[PDB]
Amino acid sequence: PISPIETVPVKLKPGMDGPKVKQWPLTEEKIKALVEICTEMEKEGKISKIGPENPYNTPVFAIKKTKWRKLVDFRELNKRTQDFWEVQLGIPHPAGLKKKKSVTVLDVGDAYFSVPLDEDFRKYTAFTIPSINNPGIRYQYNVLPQGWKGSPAIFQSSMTKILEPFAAQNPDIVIYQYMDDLYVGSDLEIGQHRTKIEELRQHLLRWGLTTPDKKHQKEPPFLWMGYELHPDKWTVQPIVLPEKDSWTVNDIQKLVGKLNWASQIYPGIKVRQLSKLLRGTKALTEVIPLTEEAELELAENREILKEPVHGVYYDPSKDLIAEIQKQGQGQWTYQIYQEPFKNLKTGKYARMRGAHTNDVKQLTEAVQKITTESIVIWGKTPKFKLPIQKETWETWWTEYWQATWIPEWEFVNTPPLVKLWYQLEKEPIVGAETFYVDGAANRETKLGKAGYVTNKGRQKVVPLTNTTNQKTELQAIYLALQDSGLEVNIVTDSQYALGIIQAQPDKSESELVNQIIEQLIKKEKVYLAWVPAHKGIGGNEQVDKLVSA
Amino acid sequence: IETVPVKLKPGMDGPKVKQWPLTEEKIKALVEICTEMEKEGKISKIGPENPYNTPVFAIKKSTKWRKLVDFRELNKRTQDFWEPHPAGLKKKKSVTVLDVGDAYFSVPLDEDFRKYTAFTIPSINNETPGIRYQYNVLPQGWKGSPAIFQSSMTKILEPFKKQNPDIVIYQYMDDLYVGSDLEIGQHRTKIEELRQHLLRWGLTTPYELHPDKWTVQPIVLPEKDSWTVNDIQKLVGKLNWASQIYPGIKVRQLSKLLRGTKALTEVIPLTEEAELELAENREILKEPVHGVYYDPSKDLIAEIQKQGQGQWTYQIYQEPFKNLKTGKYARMRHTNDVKQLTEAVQKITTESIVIWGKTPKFKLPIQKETWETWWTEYWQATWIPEWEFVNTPPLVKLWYQ
Ligand SMILES: CCC(=O)n1c(=O)n(CCOc2ccccc2Oc2cccc3cc(C#N)ccc23)c2ccccc21
Ligand SMILES: [Mg+2]
Ligand SMILES: [Mg+2]
Repeated sequence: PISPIETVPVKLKPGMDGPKVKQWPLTEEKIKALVEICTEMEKEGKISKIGPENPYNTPVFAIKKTKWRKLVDFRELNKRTQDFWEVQLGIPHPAGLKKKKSVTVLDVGDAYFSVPLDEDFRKYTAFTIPSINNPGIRYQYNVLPQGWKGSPAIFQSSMTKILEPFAAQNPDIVIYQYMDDLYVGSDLEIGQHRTKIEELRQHLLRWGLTTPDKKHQKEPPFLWMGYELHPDKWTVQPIVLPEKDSWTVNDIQKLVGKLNWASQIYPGIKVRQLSKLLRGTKALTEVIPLTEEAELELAENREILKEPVHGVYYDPSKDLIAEIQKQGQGQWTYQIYQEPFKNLKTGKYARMRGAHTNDVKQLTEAVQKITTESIVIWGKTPKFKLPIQKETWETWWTEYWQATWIPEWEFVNTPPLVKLWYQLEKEPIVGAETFYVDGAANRETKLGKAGYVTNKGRQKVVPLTNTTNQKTELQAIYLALQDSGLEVNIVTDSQYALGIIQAQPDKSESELVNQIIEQLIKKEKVYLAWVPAHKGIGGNEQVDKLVSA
Repeated sequence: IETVPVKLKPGMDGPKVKQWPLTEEKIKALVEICTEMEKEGKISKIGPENPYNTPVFAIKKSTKWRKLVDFRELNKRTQDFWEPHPAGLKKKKSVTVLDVGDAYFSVPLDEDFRKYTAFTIPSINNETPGIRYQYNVLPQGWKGSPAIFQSSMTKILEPFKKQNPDIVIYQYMDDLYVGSDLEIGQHRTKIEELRQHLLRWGLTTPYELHPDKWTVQPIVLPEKDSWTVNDIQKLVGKLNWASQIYPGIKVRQLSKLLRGTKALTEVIPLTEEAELELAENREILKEPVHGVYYDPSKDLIAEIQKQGQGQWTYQIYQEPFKNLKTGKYARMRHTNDVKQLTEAVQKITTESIVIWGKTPKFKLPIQKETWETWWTEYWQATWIPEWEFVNTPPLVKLWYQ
């Protein structure tokens, strides 16, 4: 048990003293269980009886949930002890584990209780077994208490230092550490490996760390952190999408949770319409009525989850490869693999990063997400097989005002291909009618109008209810598209509307912009020009006076 | 051999910044570098009782790998301790940058402050919690290091400044800026004398600038043989923009040439009154702006626009429409947007150090994660400015073009 390991010095937060949380009375039966557990733990050196001078206390409890166990509420001591180097939050991803002929799982028993606790800090762990009479069996810890803030980081650290020696004289045995577990892999003879396991066991037993014997060592399949690890494959654990008549905010959060979890291996998971439902969200209790698109999305997810799927492990010897496919409006899906149909993992990307975007922008963002994830999981970036042609992407990233990093990729011709649905003109169009557009709205009555005046002498005003100056300026552009031929010059004074159209979106949150896009696609040539308002520039002044009167 | 006590600003704890994931290659390069630095006593491994952290990066300044520490957060949290600049440095004809950061590793760091220099070499795929170190000596990149070393630096440079009184020497973090009005060959000789002087006194040293040729680029108006309605509308819109900066600009005669409701491609003869108005507006743009004064208490801000074909415009200001400096960088293309932006940022920051002695806060036209992924691939400087990520496309591009 207790080890000859060096201790970590620990301090309380500056200006803070130890906890003095008084103890609550306990059932005579719980007082008895605590007395026999504490005498067994004092017997092992884990705790020690203390004099009456210790002014600190931490409440102690006993439950059986037979096997009575002692639980200590360290909340107050934790609030008072210094921060530590954050223990491992992220866990390894199954798709980044390197395949190994042999894998062993060691559970370290009573992990925390095997590591000593800084001497100067032990007085602050004091606890008291209650006396029915009130009397008072004061104790204090000599090892890492369970539930204390420092135990995970200090046990972690200690185990790293303990393992260093064996690792050095065994540089061919991979030893993952994670909580009170160790996962040991090797490419040796089941025999050699076993022997090396038994060595590590006895080495760890020399530092007070008990570990499991073959007859007690866990066996594959390994149910670990929501995964299923087989010798040659991995997948996620059973996902049960509930069936309910009514859905609360909380039910939807759990639902997109499980679906986000399933998307790392099940290709084609879509979650966007469902998470659209949680926009203002509010209380997790509010019933949120489902949209038809959220119903279809959920229904397509259940179809996908009907078939079992698995991922493979990593061979640092083979290339890393990523493919991306469009999965509907704004929804994308990707696979990462080394062998053409044996996926390391999958994922999705359905962010608009704005009210409006276009396919090429979203694909580039998808590639970005894949790049970041590849560096996390494998320490490198993959090769990209993408359904877009060089001319499409080169035209976009050259004309795009934002700096972009486009990897080296290979066009894979697998419809739907990513394309530019339209391209605005760069120079005014000869022979095309020139529409001077403007809109206006009353910021109080919310009423408004959109209108044009052209160079052929045509004028028009359409009325609008419940609108804003921004929306009418888009409606004026939409109106000029509606009433023009296949080639049209449009002149607006709206920096707002110009910015939206110049960005060349092909999908939007607003149906008006979606309508404008349909018109832009049906046109052959559109040129959009801008002029400062209220400067008496010809054509612009006529529509202003028109939509103003 | 004796340490200089270092403090953090009152009521402020050490840095706790996330270490960014790195490729296997950059991690391997950091382990090699840190193993050697640990053998030399410069860094020591730390235990779990140290909660602080500062990010580290593997860069190249360039065939061998170099370690770069992002002490931006620690510099903010100790600045009282490290917070003169000579106004003549921008006037000099040639200015050479010397990397003198290796001299910091001669000086031990205050033992009570070392824990704040903690950093982490990350693992791949969270296999290991990461390798932890702190600094035993003054680290490169910490603003406290040139401040503690300052007396030794004055002492070593005193003979050389005695010999060369007209030569300006400014230090900013790990670099020395050395300005002269001499001819280029005499300048590089004076630079080499200063190198050898530093080298024979135990300061190891591995950039020629010419601020005498910098300027706030004047607004430029098009010159065309034939103007369309569209060209006049662009012209009027750009002049209308500049009139927020230059008050005397008028567009009445130019916009009069468009009266009516005209086809955008219709050719408009540039009449006399309009041509005079345009000629007058070209003259007022040649003269500079007024009231644009630098304030040392306010943060410098840099905006940058992609112009295409390798060109990038930038403006440095502290208050909107009060540019202290404007500029246009070009790239003689193996190039890409990120390479050109990374380079422009370093050029702008160097220009800003020379002129005002501090780094500006950048508004970068790039997606955050793309910048965070690739910025080290072309970063050669030893400092790192603040930055944020923006869009602002509208017409800013064509007006500064
Ligand atoms: C190939 C045979 C086999 O059973 N497994 C296998 O190859 N992998 C992939 C490589 O994974 C490891 C490499 C070195 C150390 C341990 C490895 O296994 C694990 C890594 C990380 C976490 C683990 C958690 C558990 C649990 N519970 C078990 C093993 C882990 C395998 C991965 C898992 C299980 C079997 C194999
Ligand atoms: Mg208007
Ligand atoms: Mg770090």
